[PDB]
Amino acid sequence: PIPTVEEKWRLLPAFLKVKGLVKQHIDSFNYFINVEIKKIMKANEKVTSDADPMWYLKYLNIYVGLPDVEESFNVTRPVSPHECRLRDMTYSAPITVDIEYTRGSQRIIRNALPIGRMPIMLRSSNCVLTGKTPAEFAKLNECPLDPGGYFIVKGVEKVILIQEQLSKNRIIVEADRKGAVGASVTSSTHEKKSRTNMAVKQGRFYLRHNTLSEDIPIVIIFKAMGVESDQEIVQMIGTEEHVMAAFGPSLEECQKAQIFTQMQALKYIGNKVRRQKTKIEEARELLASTILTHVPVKEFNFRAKCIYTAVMVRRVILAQGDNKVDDRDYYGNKRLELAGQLLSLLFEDLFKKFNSEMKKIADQVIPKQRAAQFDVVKHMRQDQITNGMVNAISTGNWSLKRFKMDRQGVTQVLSRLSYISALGMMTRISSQFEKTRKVSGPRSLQPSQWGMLCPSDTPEGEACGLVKNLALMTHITTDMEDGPIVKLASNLGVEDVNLLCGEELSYPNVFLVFLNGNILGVIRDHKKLVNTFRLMRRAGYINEFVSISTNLTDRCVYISSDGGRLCRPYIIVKKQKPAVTNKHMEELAQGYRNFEDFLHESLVEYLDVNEENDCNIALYEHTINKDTTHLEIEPFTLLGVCAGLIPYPHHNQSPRNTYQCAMGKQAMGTIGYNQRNRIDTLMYLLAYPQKPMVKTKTIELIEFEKLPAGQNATVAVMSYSGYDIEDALVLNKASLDRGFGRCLVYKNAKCTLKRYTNQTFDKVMGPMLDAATRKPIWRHEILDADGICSPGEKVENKQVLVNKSMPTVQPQYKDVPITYKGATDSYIEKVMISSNAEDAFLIKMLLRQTRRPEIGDKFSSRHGQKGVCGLIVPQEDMPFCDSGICPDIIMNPHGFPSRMTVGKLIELLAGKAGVLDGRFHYGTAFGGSKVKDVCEDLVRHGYNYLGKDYVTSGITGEPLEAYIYFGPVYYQKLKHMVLDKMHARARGPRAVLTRQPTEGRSRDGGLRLGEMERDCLIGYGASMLLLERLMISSDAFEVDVCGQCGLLGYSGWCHYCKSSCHVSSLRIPYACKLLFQELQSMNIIPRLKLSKYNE
Amino acid sequence: LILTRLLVPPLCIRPSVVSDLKSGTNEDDLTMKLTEIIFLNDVIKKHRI
Amino acid sequence: MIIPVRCFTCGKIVGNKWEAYLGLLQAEYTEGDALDALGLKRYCCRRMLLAHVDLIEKLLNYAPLEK
Amino acid sequence: QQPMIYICGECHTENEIKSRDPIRCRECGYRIMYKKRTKRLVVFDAR
Ligand SMILES: [Zn+2]
Ligand SMILES: [Zn+2]
Ligand SMILES: [Zn+2]
Repeated sequence: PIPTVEEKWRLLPAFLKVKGLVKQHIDSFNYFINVEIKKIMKANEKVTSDADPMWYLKYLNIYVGLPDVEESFNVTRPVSPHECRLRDMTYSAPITVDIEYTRGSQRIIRNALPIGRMPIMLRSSNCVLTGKTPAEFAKLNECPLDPGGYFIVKGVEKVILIQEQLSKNRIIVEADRKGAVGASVTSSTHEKKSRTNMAVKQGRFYLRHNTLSEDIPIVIIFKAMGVESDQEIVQMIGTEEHVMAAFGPSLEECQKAQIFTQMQALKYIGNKVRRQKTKIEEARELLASTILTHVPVKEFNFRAKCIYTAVMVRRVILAQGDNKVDDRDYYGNKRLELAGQLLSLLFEDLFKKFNSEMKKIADQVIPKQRAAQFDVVKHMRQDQITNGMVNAISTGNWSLKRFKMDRQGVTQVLSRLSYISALGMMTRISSQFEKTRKVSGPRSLQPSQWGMLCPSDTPEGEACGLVKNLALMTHITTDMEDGPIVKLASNLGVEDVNLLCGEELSYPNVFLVFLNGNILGVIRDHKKLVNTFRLMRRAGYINEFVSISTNLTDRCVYISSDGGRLCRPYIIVKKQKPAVTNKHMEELAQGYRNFEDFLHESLVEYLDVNEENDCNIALYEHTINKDTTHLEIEPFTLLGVCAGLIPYPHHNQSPRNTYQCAMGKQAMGTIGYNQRNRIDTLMYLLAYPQKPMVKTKTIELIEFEKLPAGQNATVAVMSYSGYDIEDALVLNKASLDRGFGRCLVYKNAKCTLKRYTNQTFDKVMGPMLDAATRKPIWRHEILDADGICSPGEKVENKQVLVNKSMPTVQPQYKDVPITYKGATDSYIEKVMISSNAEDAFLIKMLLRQTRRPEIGDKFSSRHGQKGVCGLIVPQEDMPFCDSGICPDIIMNPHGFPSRMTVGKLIELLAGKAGVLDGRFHYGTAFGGSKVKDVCEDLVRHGYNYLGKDYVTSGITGEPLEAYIYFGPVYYQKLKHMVLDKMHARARGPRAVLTRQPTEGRSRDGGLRLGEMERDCLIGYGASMLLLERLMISSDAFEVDVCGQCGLLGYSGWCHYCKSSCHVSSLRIPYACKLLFQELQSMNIIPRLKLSKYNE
Repeated sequence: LILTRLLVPPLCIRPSVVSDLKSGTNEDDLTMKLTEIIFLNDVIKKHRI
Repeated sequence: MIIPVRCFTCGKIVGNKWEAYLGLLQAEYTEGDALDALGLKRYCCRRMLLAHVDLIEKLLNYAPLEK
Repeated sequence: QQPMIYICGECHTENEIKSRDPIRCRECGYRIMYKKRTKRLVVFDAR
């Protein structure tokens, strides 16, 4: 036995209270509008003209205020998010900057100059929705359970997906069709990205770059960098007999070419390179800060560049000849990008564009001037910045020419289908890889990710791993500095690289220091180094988000401090024992000694993906050994948000787990606390949501019991008459009539109307009365006297909602009344009339439709088991067992072995035991309750111990031989009903370009018949049916052709030969004649040859 | 093999579209290119005289 | 939203004890004890009151009020 | 005929819009209005 502490499960709520699930999306923005907004400001602060050096601009300070709206004139009032969501406005706040401009002779400092607007998060620090109370949240018409984190642009909710990319400032060694190849990608703080690569062929190294035309030997670059003696080159490369035999060809090639001085080397580089100032100067500037930008040069010293290139050559030498390669699927190097850095680049580009634009408008007005004073405030606009930001957020196409980058599909509409789909959208992460079938590694589950990305959470279909979600315990590191770090490193006793020579780095005891892809220097006794660094990090002087690891194969220590890394808190162990004791958790239960105090007392610590590579972690406390360094807090944290709704995930299979994770966001339910006030395009509601009996701790962590999307129902696993096919499940008519599974659909209909540049306006006719009675016409029946429909009425098919009359050019108006399109008859809930930001009238209407479950609906069991309805079974059937309880939904026992789902039976058992006892049972992953203490509790009441009951059939009236599995199960209703997935078309609209049915079921179109089914018709041998339903019912046209000269005539008359004798008619589909008449513009004349079919 | 006489296709091969949002008619791109070629043909004749 | 008037499986009226159940949970009673003292016998009409959420009360705070 | 009665969403005042005037409220400064319920006879089924 070992002392166990069953109290570390309360550390996770305390850690989630400060940050975690969705708060990091807001911290990425709050740190951005407080640091990076000032960073770009101090980047571009002074701009000067070119006409005369007397005019100049300066910036004092910049900041962003509170969300405000500019109404009719000189009226700034605080706006609410729901107000913008209902008026289709945009949630933005102005940016107040302090500018200084020198006009005439004196200097002017105009404070509080507005230059534009900028969107604000829903739960940011500058917004109103922060630090409030639920009573005050209800006064603003906003759900308090809304996690937020999205953008409101033109009355839609847009979320920016986190995107993963490869790390910069690093050396990669890959393998291709020829052999091994090394590469280095560099990107500094300024706008210049480079990608150099060293290739090996027939034992000769070559360097390739984007600006270089042909390959140049590495020894030439060495001699050009500044090292003259060839001995020092090999000395820097490596002091070994086998690395010198592989460097012989390069040495003899450098000796063959007449290159022995630095000037000759630079001349050769200038002759080789092509750029579209002599050759020596351009060759020197090309090697200074062009190929490698992440390595700064003080004046002209290439010593550090030489050392880096020597380490790269040694790496590519040690790689070649062995079976060691570096892979890109490793997540220790892959970095994440939030919405902060994208906004940073966008704002920097927009600010530079705005500074360069006004510089160009005020340069040709000073020479050709008519006054003595020139004010820059009058020649200023604040519309470009706002328009650019709004368009970049709405469209989602990040196009930056200064960075030379184009990205599409970054922002997506926030799915408001359910409460889980809305939160799960914030945790979605997309990859930069395209839809490639060939790639399988990155899609496959990687051993690197452990507790950072949920394995089960992934979409089923084409994207089988490209889309991933975060875990419960996950934190993204922000940006920091490196001054104190390098200072402490130099104080520890790290030697400078400029002191030692090339032969020392080859020594095994010698170790190199790497910091964000930069060689810090040489150090001995790296173990004491790492120990002291970790002690200083645990102390509190250095920030906690600093990663340090060691590599013995490469013999170097890596120090990672850049922003965008993955880390999760781990409990520290002290040589046989966790530092966390019971007295430390009793204080946390009391209310003191929070996560911050625990991190300040050296109790827990964050570790990176590469940092945990050099340590031993124990799962439980009984597994803790003498080599373990860190301890897992909770093992059920590995599962994701959508995976926390599955009872007993370890009992279920991974395909079923993935299916249930995919279907959890598809189930309909309650959206929030204000669902009747919000007016979205499509919304689904349930009637009476029940509470899950066997809930999970993750359910309580997110408070899913307050907005459930399912219902509990009695299930009996047994076969029925004829409708228990593999997924077909039957329903109970009496329960359906009582109201089990009643759903509601809500559709939005919005109509905007504005003015024009002339005096032409719009108007609404309204009701139309006849001469017989004083009642409205059948067309405008729901129309009221004003001109809009009244709420609380019923609209049938082909009914006018609102009368819209638009001027054609006193002016003649054309009537375009919007008509409701639907199969069933909807109902009117409410009508909202408001004004937009462009002084335009906007009328919104919400149409409700209550539906009931019928044959053809899709239901799920929250266990990866989806099924369509069978037959509706009445109440005379559904035999009772002993008391008179009828099965609500009969389940088929033939699909259980195929799916291999054992968690369903345990779920049913635990639910029955709970509903009998009267307390909810926990079913969390890697724990919960067993089947031994629950089986003995089901006996006290009087039922059978596991699942069996005596059932007497109701159809015949005799007892059943075998026993039936009865119990309550949590079911959920999904979308894709039979009423919407049902359409037919016989004769409707067609296209004008080609006479064929239109695409889509909303435009009354038909179905497509491709070659997939045409090959099946050909294999049979039927040709009349193939031409009947590809030519007769698709497109049939009569065309006249001449036999002498094949051409298209008209009314049996040719215009080329001028003869009426030679003429005939044929049946040709419109597509063929279309192609024949379209190919004539390519200087091609299709001449047909008519032959006698009879003879 | 050298283009000297341009062949105008039928008008029924190039339908025009109309949008009922700001009274906007848009012809086919083929028609726009044909009417742009005609404007480039007479500027050479007028430049000659 | 609101407690169903009748049960889904059998059809017993369980919508007349929700207020009694609420008043019984504040008089130092057990969930099972209160459910057995209310009148429920089996688990057919017992899950309607045990596992039931009340959202109409949260929906009345957003309801229009006269002033 | 009869003035079209409209209700606000912040103060719930029964006001009326005359013709082509700025759509707002005369009591508060809220710029969104709602509509009343119809006074006709609607048929519903209790099945
Ligand atoms: Zn002819
Ligand atoms: Zn019942
Ligand atoms: Zn009002």
